[PDB]
Amino acid sequence: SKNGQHNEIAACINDNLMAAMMHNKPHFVELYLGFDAKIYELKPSEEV
Amino acid sequence: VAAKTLLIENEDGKGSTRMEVQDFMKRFHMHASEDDKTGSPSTAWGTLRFPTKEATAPYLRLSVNDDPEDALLFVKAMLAQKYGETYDRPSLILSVTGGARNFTLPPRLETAIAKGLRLAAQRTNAWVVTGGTNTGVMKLTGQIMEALSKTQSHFIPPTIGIATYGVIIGGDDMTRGEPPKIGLEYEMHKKDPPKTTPLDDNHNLFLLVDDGSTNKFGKEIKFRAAFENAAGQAFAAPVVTIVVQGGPGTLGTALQAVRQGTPIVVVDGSGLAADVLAYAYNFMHNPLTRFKSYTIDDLRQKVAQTFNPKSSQQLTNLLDSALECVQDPNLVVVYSLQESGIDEFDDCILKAIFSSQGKLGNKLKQAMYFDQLDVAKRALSEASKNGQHNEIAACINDNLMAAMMHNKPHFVELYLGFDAKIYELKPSEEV
Amino acid sequence: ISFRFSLDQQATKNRLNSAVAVHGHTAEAAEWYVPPEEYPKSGGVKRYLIDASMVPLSIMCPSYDPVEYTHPSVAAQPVWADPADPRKIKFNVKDEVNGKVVDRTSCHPSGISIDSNTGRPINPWGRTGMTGRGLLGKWGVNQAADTVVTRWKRSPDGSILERDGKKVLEFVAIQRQDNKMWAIPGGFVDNGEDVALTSGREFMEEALGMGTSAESKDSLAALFSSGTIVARIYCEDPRNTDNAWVETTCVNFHDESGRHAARLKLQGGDDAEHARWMMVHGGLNLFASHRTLLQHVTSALNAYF
Amino acid sequence: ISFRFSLDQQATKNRLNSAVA
Ligand SMILES: Nc1ncnc2c1ncn2[C@@H]1O[C@H](COP(=O)(O)OP(=O)(O)OC[C@H]2O[C@@H](O)[C@H](O)[C@@H]2O)[C@@H](O)[C@H]1O
Ligand SMILES: Nc1ncnc2c1ncn2[C@@H]1O[C@H](COP(=O)(O)OP(=O)(O)OC[C@H]2O[C@@H](O)[C@H](O)[C@@H]2O)[C@@H](O)[C@H]1O
Ligand SMILES: [Mg+2]
Ligand SMILES: [Mg+2]
Ligand SMILES: [Mg+2]
Repeated sequence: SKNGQHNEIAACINDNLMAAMMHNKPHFVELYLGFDAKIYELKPSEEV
Repeated sequence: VAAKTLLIENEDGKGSTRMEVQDFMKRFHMHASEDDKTGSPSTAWGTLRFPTKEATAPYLRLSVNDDPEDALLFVKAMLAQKYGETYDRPSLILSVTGGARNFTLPPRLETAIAKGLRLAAQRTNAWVVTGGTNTGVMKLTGQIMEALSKTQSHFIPPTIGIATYGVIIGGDDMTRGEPPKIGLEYEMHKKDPPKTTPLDDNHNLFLLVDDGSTNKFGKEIKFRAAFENAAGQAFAAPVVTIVVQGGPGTLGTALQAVRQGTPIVVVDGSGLAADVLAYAYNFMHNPLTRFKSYTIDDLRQKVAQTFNPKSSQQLTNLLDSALECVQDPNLVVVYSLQESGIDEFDDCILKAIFSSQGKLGNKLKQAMYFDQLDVAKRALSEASKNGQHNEIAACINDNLMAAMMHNKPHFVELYLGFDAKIYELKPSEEV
Repeated sequence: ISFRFSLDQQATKNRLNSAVAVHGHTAEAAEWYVPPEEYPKSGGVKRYLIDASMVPLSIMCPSYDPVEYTHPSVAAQPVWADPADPRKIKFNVKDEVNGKVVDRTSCHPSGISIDSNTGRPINPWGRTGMTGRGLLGKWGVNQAADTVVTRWKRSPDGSILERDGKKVLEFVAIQRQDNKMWAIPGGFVDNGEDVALTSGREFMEEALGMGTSAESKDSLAALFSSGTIVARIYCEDPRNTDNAWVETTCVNFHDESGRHAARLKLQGGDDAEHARWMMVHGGLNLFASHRTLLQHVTSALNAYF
Repeated sequence: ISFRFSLDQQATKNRLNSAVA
């Protein structure tokens, strides 16, 4: 957060949040959601 | 349904005299062209109605040579007419300045600065003076006071916007017409040709300062600083400027603020220009170990990367202005949002208030508003050791009176312990 | 962490310059001074402009045509102004005018040369594009005395502030009435007096506003009892002409303990508007050659610059 | 504070008398 690099954090925050949901880590979901992660931009791993 | 006479406050500060609106407003000038110096009468004043806002906002287009006290009386005349003679006087003037376009920030940091500003504004009933345009930190502050306005029963604290005239798309609309304009539609989405900057719809007043130019910014900076100083002397209230992000004119605004005696609070980590000002202050004053490697060369590199001056003389003037801002250590207070705690911004604002020039009792009243018992206790102990017994006894009664009105029992125990006779308390008005 | 850093700089302490490999040329600049075109307080009178590569007297420069201008205040003949006809006056030695001693000696190794046609002196430090006396009252060298009163810049805890591994100094600076730029207090030497009295008198008059506190004054005398003359140089002063130029003697009063400096009640007087304590660094914009003077005092005291 | 003061005095170290002014 201090060192800038906002594009890469926003690009990886969604999958990190997705991984947090799959692996049952609620403290980590609060962490990832507090750092500007929009809830409605999460994406599935496979293609439907 | 339009006012014909107004109550303008006398220069003695004891009462208001009733006088005609055209007689008072004759002293304000306009420039027809850049070449003109003496000018012509302004005649562009009234109220603007904005979409989705219930109340209407007054506007006055005035010149750079106009007296800021006269503008202060003008603001007092509107408030005295609308809310009666006994309207709530401000105990704090909060000036929010910074980036108009380059203000890009993470939502959590924005939420923290917004939360601290909202709490400070709601506890002290502060008059917030920002820019008059619909962009960046001014618009954000407008949104904060928009949410603030749907509370506090009757009285709503004014959000004064002072902007340079000539950049406003509705400038032709306020020029065309007769001198009184009560209900006038403002169209922010209308495609106006030689101008592209609209007014913020959440600001409660507007001062458009004109000097004769089109699409030129920064002509209102000196008048804004002078107006804050005039308001500060008249209402006996400290003025605190807050620097979040900011461009070259924010640096000039801070330079004007430090020349006129107004303290500034620079939020470090919130932007480029703030980092430059914080870096300069930390280099010149901070005794911590991590600031010993700070150099003039790295500061010069920061000024060159931030402001982009193009030439060496411009870089020298910008660097000189940045170093001139942080010359007096009392007038600059740096809050580190990304390093320190979430709830210490009001402590930084209070530190700027106590470091400014003002009476000790008013500062204790201000400390009582922010609910900082320890700061007041330390101030009282320091005041007790340094003699000055006559001024403490002269202000202890009103401070105790303010403590009774604002429900602060810890503060009444404090003030009563420091030789305050209970039977010498005096009312504010005359029976 | 502060003690570890302090011991680390306490243990750390065929000259070749390889900067030509980076840029692709040398420095090629001695930093020659050319004054600004509009003379101050003259009502818009402008000199004859010359480039910085044509100033030295060794160089020929055949197109040199300076303008002769003398200010009305100087031309009204006060007590501190020399006569308009410079004949019979002897330079480079101490000369007595009306029984009062005047220095008249320049620090330049070549000395002052006398023009045969008019008898006016010629400046050895280069051309300035303007003849006559201008705003300066005395022909030739105007000896000025500057007073640099210094103290260590200290935090509230008592620790001395440290930048770039060196201790940071702090000096008293005054804001000039004529051009509103900050400068070191000082002034021209009066008739019949020396540099010590002149330096001290200007510091009380300008920085303190004294005249126009008994024992505290005695404390100030204690402050004034330990002074070192650090430099005697030529000023890059914008009021300088070809027949009158300012040369300064710098006197440094350093307060090691900080006791004497703390008793000063700073209040601008005489030809000064405001006075304040100001940190010494390389980006300072001061009047004339005061940055060079501050460089000499920090060089002598091994302070930051 | 004592050690900082001691190191500070351990690092700090044309005579003219201007007291006549
Ligand atoms: N008050 C303004 N409102 C809108 N746009 C502005 C303003 N001032 C300048 N601009 C234009 O918008 C751009 C963004 O400005 P910044 O560089 O972000 O900030 P700065 O130019 O310093 O403007 C600061 C201005 O804002 C006010 O808080 C304050 O009064 C100061 O004058 C600038 O290039 C400028 O051309
Ligand atoms: N030889 C002289 N030349 C010009 N003015 C003089 C002279 N002697 C006395 N004066 C008078 O002194 C007045 C200004 O007081 P000073 O303190 O002597 O002037 P100041 O400009 O503060 O001193 C000269 C400053 O310039 C620098 O080159 C030098 O370092 C010094 O600080 C002037 O208005 C003028 O009337
Ligand atoms: Mg002087
Ligand atoms: Mg003088
Ligand atoms: Mg003087």
